[PDB]
Amino acid sequence: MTEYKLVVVGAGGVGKSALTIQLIQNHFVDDSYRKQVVIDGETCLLDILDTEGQEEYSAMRDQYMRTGEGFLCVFAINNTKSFEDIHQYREQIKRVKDSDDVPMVLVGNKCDLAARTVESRQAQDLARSYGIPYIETSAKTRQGVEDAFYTLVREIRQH
Ligand SMILES: Nc1nc2c(ncn2[C@@H]2O[C@H](COP(=O)(O)OP(=O)(O)NP(=O)(O)O)[C@@H](O)[C@H]2O)c(=O)[nH]1
Ligand SMILES: [Mg+2]
Repeated sequence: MTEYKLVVVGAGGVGKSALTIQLIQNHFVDDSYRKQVVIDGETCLLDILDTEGQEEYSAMRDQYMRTGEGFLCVFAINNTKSFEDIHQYREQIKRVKDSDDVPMVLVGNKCDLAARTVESRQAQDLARSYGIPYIETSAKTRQGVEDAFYTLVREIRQH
């Protein structure tokens, strides 16, 4: 069966681990993660690398990242700086993979929260300028969680 190596990147505290744990174990929180799912009738194995938001420079984090086939770029909708940093993570991904066209999905997490600081429209405009999908998610309520990982799989299938 096909294996997709997905990797979740973004600034610290945006919910990368929470999104991974909700998808894999189905509980909001507050190792290595693998799961066998069915996406558009196709049974497949998702292997998720959950990453740290800062790490100076490590050729081993670079090498581990380079193994990924698709990337969730996560910011948090009540963290304006996390949204401003998205560009840096896309640059790192491009660099690590030597490609300007890596399967990618922009993810605005914590959409259960009120008093957001980043409007949907800013992220949509950014994603549509990158030509990648934009999904809003909540690891608490689970809205969007499977949407973002499965959409990223679809970005890989259709690459
Ligand atoms: N309300 C709410 N809180 C969330 C959501 N996702 C994560 N959080 C909270 O935000 C905090 C950070 O989550 P975490 O998953 O650790 O983020 P991270 O990006 O993995 N952090 P790190 O980069 O340091 O590993 C936790 O308290 C977590 O419960 C969400 O969708 N909604
Ligand atoms: Mg984490």
